[PDB]
Amino acid sequence: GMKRLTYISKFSRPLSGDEIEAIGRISSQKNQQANVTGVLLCLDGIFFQILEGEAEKIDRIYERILADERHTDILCLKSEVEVQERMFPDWSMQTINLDENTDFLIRPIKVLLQTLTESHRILEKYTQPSIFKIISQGTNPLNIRPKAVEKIVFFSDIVSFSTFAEKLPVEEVVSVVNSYFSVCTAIITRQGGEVTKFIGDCVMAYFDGDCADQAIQASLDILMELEILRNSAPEGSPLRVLYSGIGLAKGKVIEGNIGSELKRDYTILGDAVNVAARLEALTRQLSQALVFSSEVKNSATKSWNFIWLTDSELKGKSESIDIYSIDNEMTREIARNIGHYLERV
Amino acid sequence: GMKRLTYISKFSRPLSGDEIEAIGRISSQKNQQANVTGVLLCLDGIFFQILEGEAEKIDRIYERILADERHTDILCLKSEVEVQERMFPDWSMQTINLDENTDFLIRPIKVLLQTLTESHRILEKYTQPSIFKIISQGTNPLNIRPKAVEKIVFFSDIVSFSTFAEKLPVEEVVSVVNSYFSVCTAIITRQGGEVTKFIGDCVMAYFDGDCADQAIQASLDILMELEILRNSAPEGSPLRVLYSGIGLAKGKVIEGNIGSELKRDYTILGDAVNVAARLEALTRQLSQALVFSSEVKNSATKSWNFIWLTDSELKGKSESIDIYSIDNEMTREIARNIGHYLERV
Ligand SMILES: [Ca+2]
Ligand SMILES: [Ca+2]
Ligand SMILES: [Ca+2]
Ligand SMILES: [Ca+2]
Repeated sequence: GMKRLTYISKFSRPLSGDEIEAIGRISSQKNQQANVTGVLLCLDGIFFQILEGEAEKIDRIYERILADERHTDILCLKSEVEVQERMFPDWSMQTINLDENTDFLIRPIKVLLQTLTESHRILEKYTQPSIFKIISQGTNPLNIRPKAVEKIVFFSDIVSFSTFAEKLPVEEVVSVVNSYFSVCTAIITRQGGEVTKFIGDCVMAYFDGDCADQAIQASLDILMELEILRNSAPEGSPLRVLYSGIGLAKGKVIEGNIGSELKRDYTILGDAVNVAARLEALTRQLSQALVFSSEVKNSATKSWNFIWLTDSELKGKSESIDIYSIDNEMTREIARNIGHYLERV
Repeated sequence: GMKRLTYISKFSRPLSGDEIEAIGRISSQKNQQANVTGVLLCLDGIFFQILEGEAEKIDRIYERILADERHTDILCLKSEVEVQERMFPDWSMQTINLDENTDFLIRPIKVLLQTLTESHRILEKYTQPSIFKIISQGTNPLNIRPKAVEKIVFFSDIVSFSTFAEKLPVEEVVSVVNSYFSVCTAIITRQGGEVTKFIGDCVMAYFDGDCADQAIQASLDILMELEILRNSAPEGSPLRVLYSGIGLAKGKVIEGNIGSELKRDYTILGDAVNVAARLEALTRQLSQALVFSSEVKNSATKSWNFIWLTDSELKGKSESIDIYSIDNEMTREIARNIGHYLERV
C-alpha cells in the first residue's frame, strides 16, 4: 500500500545554504508526523528528492510541493506503486547539500550527476508529454499493452507556407513558424488537448472523444489570437500575413509500444496523411478557416451556431459525409495578397 | 586544443570486480603514455566514463573503446571541444567501483544515479537519432542556427491499412505495423538515410541531396525483403498480405530549433502532408510500388533501368513533372484480396 516518488527540479531563485537547511528541517518535522521518509539533495541549483509512504499521504504532500514558489520545472522521473520495503526507514527527511561537500570520491560523482541532468533536460524538450504522464502513473511506457481509443483529431496548417520559404531569409521563416507553433500549442494544452506531432507546417493534436466542445473552443481561440497578432505586429512584419486553416475529425487511434529498436512512438492514427490532406483542401475550396465532420458536430453538447456547408469524403472509403463550420464574425485569393506583401518589404 | 567526452554504456556480460580492476589498471597505463586523464565508474552493470586530452588522441582511444566486446549500447552524453583546463589532472584513469562502496552518504547517491540512467534509456527510444549526432559533435541542439538544405525525401506506406484495423484484434495490428517499421528503419539506416518521423502508417525519411543512388537502392531492398517476409510467414499469418508503396522526391528542408516551449523539433519540410498524399495516390493510380520525380532521376549517378510512366503535380504549384520508376522483375485490386484473406483466418 506504499508509494515512492523520485523527482528533479530547478531553483527559482538563489537559495543560500541556511535556507536549504531550513527546508530540510521543516520537512523532517512534518514528514515524521505523517509517517513519510526519504532524502533531499541539492547541487548547483538543482533539487533531487525521493519520498516514500502511504499512498494518500504522499499524494497530498506532493501537491503542496508543486505549489512551493522556491523551485520550478518539476519532473517526476519514477513512480513506484505497491512498494514492498522502505529504502530510508530512519530518515524522515535527510538533507545532503553537495555544493558544500569536498570529499575526494564525491567530486567526480558531482560532475557526472550534473551532466546526466543537463542531458535529461535537453531530451525533455524533444519528447511528447504523454510519456511523462504515463511515467507519473507508475507505468513504464515500453510495457503498455495496446489499446484502441476514439479521439477527436485536430489538424491546423499555415496558408501559402511555400511563399514564406521562397521570399524570406531562413531565420525569418523559422521566426514565423515558431510564433505559429507557440500559439497553437499553448491554446490546445489549455483546453485539455495534447499535441502529438508537427508534420511540416501542420500541427496534429488529440482531444478525448467526448470533448468536441473543447476542440471547437480551442479552434475559435486560435483564430482570435492570430487576428490580434496580425493587427498588432510592427510595420512591415511578416506576421501580418500569417493565416491558418483548421479541420477536425473523429478517428480510431491505437495506443501502445509502436516502432522498431531504432525509434519508438506511443500512438498511431492510420492514414493520418490522407485525412490531413483532405481537410486542407476543404478549407481552401470553401474559403472557410474552420471545417469539421458531422461526427464532431454530433459529439458536441453546447448549442454552437452550426452551419452546413457541403458533402465530402474524408476517409479512404466512399461514404459521403456532411461538412459543417461555425457561423460567426470570425469565420465570416489570400495567397496572391501574401506574395505581394512579402515581396515589397 | 583539448577535448573531453562523457559517455555511458552497458555490460555485455557479467564482469567480476577483478576484471573491472584490470580494465582500470590497463587503461591507466595506456593513458599515461598518451597524456590522457579521466575517471571510470561502474554501478549495477552500467559504465560511466570521462576522458580528456588532445583531440586526436581522444578520438583514437574512443574508437578502440567502441570496439571492446565487453560493453554495448554506448551513448555519448557530452562532447566539449576547445577545453581550457583538465578536471582530473592527476588521474591517468581512476577507477571507482560503486557496487563495492558502502559509505553512508553514497548510498542514496547510487539510487539516484541508477534512476536517472534508466529514465535516460527510456527517453533514448522516443527521440530521433539526429539529436545524438549533433551532441557528439560538441553542439547543444537547442543552440543551432537555422539552415536550409536540399534532401531526397522518402515516404512509404502500408497498402489498405484500414482493412487490417477493421478485421484484426488490436494486438495483431500492432504486430503487423511493428514488423513493417522494423524492416524499413533497418534498411534505410544501413544505406545512410535517417528516419525522421512516423505519420500514421507512413515512414518519412531523409537522404542527402546527392545520395539518390542510395535512396533508390534502399527502396528496392525494402521491396525484396517484404516479398521474402510474405512468402516465409506461417500459414494464415496476416504478414502474407503486407504490401508497401514508396515514393521519392526532392525538397528544401529547414534545420534548426523549431517549435514552442512545450515541444521542439529539429527539422521541418513545409507541405510534407501534401507531398506524401500525392505520392500515395500515384502508387495506387499507376499500380507501381516505386515512383519518383525527374529531380531524383537526374541526381542519380548509376545506370539504373529507368522507365518513364506519366506526368503529375507534386508541389502545391502548377508545374507538370515527369514521373519515373525502375523496370525490373520486382516492380513488374490488392485491397480486395487483402479483405478476403483477412476475413477467413
Ligand atoms: Ca496508408
Ligand atoms: Ca449530405
Ligand atoms: Ca501547408
Ligand atoms: Ca512531361
